[PDB]
Amino acid sequence: MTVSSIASRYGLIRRVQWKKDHAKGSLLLQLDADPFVEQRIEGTNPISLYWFAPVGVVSSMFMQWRGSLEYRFDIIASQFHTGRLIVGYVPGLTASLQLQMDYMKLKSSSYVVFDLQESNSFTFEVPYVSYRPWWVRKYGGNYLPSSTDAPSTLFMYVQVPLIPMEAVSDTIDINVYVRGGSSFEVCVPVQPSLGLNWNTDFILRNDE
Amino acid sequence: NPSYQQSPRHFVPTGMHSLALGTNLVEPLHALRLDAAGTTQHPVGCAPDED
Amino acid sequence: ASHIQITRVNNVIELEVPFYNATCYNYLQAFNASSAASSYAVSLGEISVGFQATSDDIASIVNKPVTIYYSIGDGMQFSQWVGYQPMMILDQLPAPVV
Amino acid sequence: EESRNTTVLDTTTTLQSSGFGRAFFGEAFNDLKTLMRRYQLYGQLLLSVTTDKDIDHCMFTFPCLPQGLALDIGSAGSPHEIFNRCRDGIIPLIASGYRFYRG
Amino acid sequence: EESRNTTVLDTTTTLQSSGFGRAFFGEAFNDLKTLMRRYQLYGQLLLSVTTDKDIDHCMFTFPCLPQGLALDIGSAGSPHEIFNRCRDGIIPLIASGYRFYRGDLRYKIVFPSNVNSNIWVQHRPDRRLEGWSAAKIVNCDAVSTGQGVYNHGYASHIQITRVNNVIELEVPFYNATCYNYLQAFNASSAASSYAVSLGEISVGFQATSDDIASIVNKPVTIYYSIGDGMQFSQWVGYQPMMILDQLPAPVV
Amino acid sequence: MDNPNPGPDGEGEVELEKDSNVVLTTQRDPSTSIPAPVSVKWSRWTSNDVVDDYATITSRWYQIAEFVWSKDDPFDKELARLILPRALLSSIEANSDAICDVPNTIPFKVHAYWRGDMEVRVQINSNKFQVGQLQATWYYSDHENLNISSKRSVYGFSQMDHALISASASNEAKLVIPFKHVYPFLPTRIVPDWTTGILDMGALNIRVIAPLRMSATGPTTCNVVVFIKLNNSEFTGTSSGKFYASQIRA
Amino acid sequence: MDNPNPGPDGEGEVELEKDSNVVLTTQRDPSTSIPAPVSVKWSRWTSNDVVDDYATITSRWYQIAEFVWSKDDPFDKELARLILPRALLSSIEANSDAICDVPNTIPFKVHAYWRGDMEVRVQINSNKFQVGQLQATWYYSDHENLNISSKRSVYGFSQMDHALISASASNEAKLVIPFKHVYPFLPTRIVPDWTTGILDMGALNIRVIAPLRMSATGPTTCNVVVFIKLNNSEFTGTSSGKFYASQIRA
Repeated sequence: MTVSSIASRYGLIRRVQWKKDHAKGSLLLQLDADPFVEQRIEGTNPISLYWFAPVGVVSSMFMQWRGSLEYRFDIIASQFHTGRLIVGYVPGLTASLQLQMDYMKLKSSSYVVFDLQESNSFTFEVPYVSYRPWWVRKYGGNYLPSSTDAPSTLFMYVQVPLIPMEAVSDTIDINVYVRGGSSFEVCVPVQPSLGLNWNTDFILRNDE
Repeated sequence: NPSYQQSPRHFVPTGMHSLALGTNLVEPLHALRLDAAGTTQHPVGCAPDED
Repeated sequence: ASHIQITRVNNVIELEVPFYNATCYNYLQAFNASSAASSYAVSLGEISVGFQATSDDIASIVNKPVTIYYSIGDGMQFSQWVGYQPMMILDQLPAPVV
Repeated sequence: EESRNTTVLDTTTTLQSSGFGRAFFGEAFNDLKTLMRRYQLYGQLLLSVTTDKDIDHCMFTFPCLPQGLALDIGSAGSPHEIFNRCRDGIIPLIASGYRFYRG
Repeated sequence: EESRNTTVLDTTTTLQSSGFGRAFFGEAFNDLKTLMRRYQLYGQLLLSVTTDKDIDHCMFTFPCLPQGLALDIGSAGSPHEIFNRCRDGIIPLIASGYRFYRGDLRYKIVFPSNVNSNIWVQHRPDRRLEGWSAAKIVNCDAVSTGQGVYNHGYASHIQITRVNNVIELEVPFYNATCYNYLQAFNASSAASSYAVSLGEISVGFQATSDDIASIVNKPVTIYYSIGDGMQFSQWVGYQPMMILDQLPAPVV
Repeated sequence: MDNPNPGPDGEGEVELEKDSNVVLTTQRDPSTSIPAPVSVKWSRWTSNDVVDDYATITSRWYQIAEFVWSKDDPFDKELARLILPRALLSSIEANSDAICDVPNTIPFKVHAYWRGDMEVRVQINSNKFQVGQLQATWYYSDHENLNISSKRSVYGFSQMDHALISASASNEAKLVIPFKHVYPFLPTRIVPDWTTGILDMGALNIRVIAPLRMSATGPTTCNVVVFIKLNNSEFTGTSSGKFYASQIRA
Repeated sequence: MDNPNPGPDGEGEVELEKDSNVVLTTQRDPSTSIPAPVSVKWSRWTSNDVVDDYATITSRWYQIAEFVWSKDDPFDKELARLILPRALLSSIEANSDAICDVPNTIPFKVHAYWRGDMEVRVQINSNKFQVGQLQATWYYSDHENLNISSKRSVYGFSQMDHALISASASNEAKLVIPFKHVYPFLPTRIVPDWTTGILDMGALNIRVIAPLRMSATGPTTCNVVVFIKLNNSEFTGTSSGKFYASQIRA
């Protein structure tokens, strides 16, 4: 058992659908460049549950973290499908600037184009870029202040729209696997910002 | 973090260091002196004339 | 095996619980049981605590707090990897509300 | 396979290792197990006599397991806020990742 | 330049060095830092229950910073004479001279004797300080966030009052910063808020509400010293001082 | 020699092509064509001024152009004639945002003169069952030749070296374009001796050869994207960006 | 040791101080003051991203500020409090033209984060018969200290190291300002963790000490100009300039 030993494990985190008809400008996702990537479950419970990459979970126990991440991409597609897509990385986006994005502005910052043809999967490696040597946890114990957001944000646009043969489906499932990068590491131990699903029960302290 | 399973020492407390004693005997104190090992020193012009 | 703290001396015992099972190693997730034998295969055992106070005195002890702590004691070894079950975010938890 | 990595697409220049804060805070954290040895709350209660207990009687009992006791929010009348609020805790949280333990 | 010396006009014959009292008092004083390690009062309060506190609840909280808490004269009704009179204190006074610090802090809290109850103490680095206001002790009340209660992952320690009523804490430096601000902190950058206090200490009794009443209005002194590892950085000149013996008499 | 064993990963090897922070790839082997031997630096002969490449940013790839190529396009059909140094800026201006906005292109906002070799990749995702072909051809100083309109046809460009892109293989076309021009330097802005034809070098152009062909029910069209590295460059003639003016719309 | 022999050339020796294309000089010996030992590069610890100084342009001197200093100014009178990295941009914005226009400042339009030491020269042409004096004092993170308003006086700054400028000698005041800040890096723009106090480091400030004094018929005023080299810097966090926003007017 070891922080890295866990961090070096992909977890499925996302399932983009990628139809033929998507515009070359079309976005696919823009999840944040932090370990604490989310995957909400359709918990009908007032406290909805969430999937996490193992790296996010182990990260949750620590106030600070740093280093690169990794997103394996698995474009579940027949070889006959062909396409191309940017998976860029914009450092330093505030949420107001989270919008205004396109693949093209994205190109101004670091990015990686990829060509789906033969090999149908790869692995992007997210850079760690911050004024801060470490980085504060996104969340925290039930305590909203002191919950700084991610340094930067990932993007992925359909740089070249898919061009399937008629004999194969227009849609293509894409899966995204987070994992701690080799550089990745945390430091200060604090209250985990997460709870087990074992007992998703809670009691409001209404005074009424 | 090995557990220290071995048996604990087994003294007898007392509230005060001896009074009447005053010789070959280190006598622990809470010095108000700042230095941990400091001690009054006699300048050569302030030397104890009288034994 | 047992041990007795003297509250008058001190009101905090510092226990160590040995591993004793006729098993390779115990289950670690929440345990629904199945095999009757499987029931032995989880907890290290069962700790229990009792005051020596007589009923006349025991009343003082009523509704007194008793916190308990624990840590894995160095010798502990987790085994097989398993992915996490879904989490619940804590700061997402509802406010008490005025 | 899970840990396979088909094709790296590095952009990163080499980033200096912190040695898990050893470089700064003077201490490593990569070894999760040592973190595991920090103590955690395991349970909480108010003592509650029922029968006029004889000296023989155990006041109370509990299973002794790493996984942590089944979480006790407490009654709606008397929530144990620390579990009601500070859900679970670290050690069980890591216990979540494994199917076995010995120690 | 400040330290330039255009032209000395010596008259002095050489004066014998005292070695900073080493020659007399048997100890040097030139090393300011060792002086820094002598403890100082850091705060003072009377315990004041509000809500029928659950055992989980922290009794109170405070930012943990070298600079010293914003000075508390206390109310006109209840002056804390030591700050009302013995203004500030040494460590902050020297802290006045620098713009940065890095290192640790010692504390050694002293609980009221009369109570027997066991006492826990969290450390929460996570908390950001926010503005020089509320750089002070705070009595937590009704639980809302996890702020008001004991918390898991945070490092913590528990004194037993019955054994002893004075804990002796050590606070590690934990910041994702080169080093923290040292003067009074007006805040600016949201990030800047993390860049001051080492974190946020908090303390809670395990006493139930039925017993908690004994603890009301009990004194709790706090001390601190810089814990050896501490390092001040950039020099800064002093802000203007206020003379103490110049302070007004109580007047009959 | 064969024995395919496709995996979840897919199968074939993927070439990389890192520059700066930008990185881009293809399955296919590039169809390179190099019009000229690499240029000498030439700053020696015409600049006392501070002279510097900004390879950290200038060398980043960037998408100057992209377009559909439908089967509808007739045999000898240009899809694009990119004057290059201009179009790098003209494209950004086409995005309706300042040259300063793109890290690649800021020095031009400042420096008056420029020199340096260019690189052009022309990626494509033609489906395998699609059949057609495009030639790509750089042509120096194209503007200066008035008769070019006559030559500007596949038969013409075919005679000089040129990249090819089968629709079938969806082959990428790499394309070195070392600097050559009558004068050693290209101004980034209006200059006392000339204004017109600013920052031209001639144009890349992509006449269609074989039009897409397919089963009538097949994927009717195709797409092409063009990136341009700008390597062993040099900038000079420091100046306010205020002097700089927007590229001709083209 | 003396024997003046003034020539058509004048007489005294002139120190140079070349950087890039910029070059500037003084007759007088600079009154240097260095608040801190030179900074370590620190990119190692917080940037996978391409990281680069642009010394060819960043190191050019530039006139961030200038002003009259009349005799009318009372003893302890600030003439300027320049937050530095901000004012380099704030000044250009004060010239009502884009940051991209000035070669020194373009990378900020692009890069998110920045680090690096600063240099400040404070030249003056006080007439010799004029008498007065100005102290100059850098002060880190000035904004973060709320009590600064109290300290912000000549008695205050005098205690820390500071440059001096006699009106009489018309002495120049050189001023090293090596980077130091709580965080290793200063953002060039709004950042997810903070926005406010963007690109601050604290401020240089020039409280007057001795007010100008002269024969009543003498040259009533004086002038001061400030240049700022920006040497061993590093930029990182590549980004569209569109994300960049104008500095607070101050």
